[PDB]
Amino acid sequence: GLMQFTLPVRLCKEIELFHFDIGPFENMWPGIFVYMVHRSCGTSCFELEKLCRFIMSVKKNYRRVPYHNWKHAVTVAHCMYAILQNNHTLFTDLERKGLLIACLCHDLDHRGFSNSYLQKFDHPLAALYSTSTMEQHHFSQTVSILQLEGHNIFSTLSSSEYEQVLEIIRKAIIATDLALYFGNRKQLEEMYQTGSLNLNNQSHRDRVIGLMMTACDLCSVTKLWPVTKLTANDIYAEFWAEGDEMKKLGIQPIPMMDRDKKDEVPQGQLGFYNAVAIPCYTTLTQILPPTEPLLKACRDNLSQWEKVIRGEET
Ligand SMILES: Cc1nc(C)n2nc(CCc3nc(N4CCCC4)nn3C)nc2c1C
Ligand SMILES: [Mg+2]
Ligand SMILES: [Zn+2]
Repeated sequence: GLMQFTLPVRLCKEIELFHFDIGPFENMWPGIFVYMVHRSCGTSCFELEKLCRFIMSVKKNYRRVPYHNWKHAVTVAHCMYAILQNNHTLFTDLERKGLLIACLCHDLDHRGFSNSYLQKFDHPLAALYSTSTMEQHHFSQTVSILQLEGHNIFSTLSSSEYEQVLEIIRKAIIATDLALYFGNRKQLEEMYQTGSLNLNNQSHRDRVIGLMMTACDLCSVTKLWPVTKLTANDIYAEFWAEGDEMKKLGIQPIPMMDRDKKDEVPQGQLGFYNAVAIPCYTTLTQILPPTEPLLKACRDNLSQWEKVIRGEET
């Protein structure tokens, strides 16, 4: 009850910044997450014994793939934590509680393959969930873990608060399907510019939380250049394994997934920073001004990729 989680001084200070890296020591990731729920939500948000058991069941249900792993989960929750702490008063007690859990859970039981590969392989999950295949699976895994005995961290919510938090988490996890991002951001763009955007409109909050989710999910483009560059190696290690598997099914993969196109990674990052990342953090900064450092960091990492193409490297 009187039990504060603390971190060493360099972490205590640097965790409050958008560009924090959670480091290579796996056994500290859970302490980092609990520290962020305590500071973001309060020490009374969750019963500690249930939270610890939930965290550890969540961890056990991430797989040892190069990118979509436990490290990605805690990285995406840390970005959400930075967004919530820099916009403290825009969000409900239920949103603060639900969104950090959403981020920890958002890639539960990922196998290192896109929705596309599931559909072309004809994986059972693709018959059960025709669109946002892995994302419906991720939410479904969250609900399973919440139903294990001693794991309902939401046990002290009312019946209707419980349904509202599970609904925030479901929409939050669905929005990490980058196929849904383009339309969501277009609509947020136009609503902000015509002045229609209204944070009391529940379906407007929905779109805004959806964009925050895309921002946190892509936050590897907002880190120090060495973290950005080394994560990109993990990201392509999955995409090229998928490409390999596509060729095994008799199908030319898209260039993004073809390891024969290593040479063009720099230009593919440019495309990605211009088509996805910059627009994402641009719209998020307009809507929530205190998230600007994500935009500025993204812009800095785009310059680093231009530098790689030009022969300077950094
Ligand atoms: C955080 C993050 N999240 C996602 C989903 N991605 N996706 C990428 C691939 C971008 C890409 N590469 C290529 N090819 C074309 C030929 C060689 C490379 N084309 N495109 C578009 N990078 C990221 C990052 C950094
Ligand atoms: Mg995902
Ligand atoms: Zn993700």
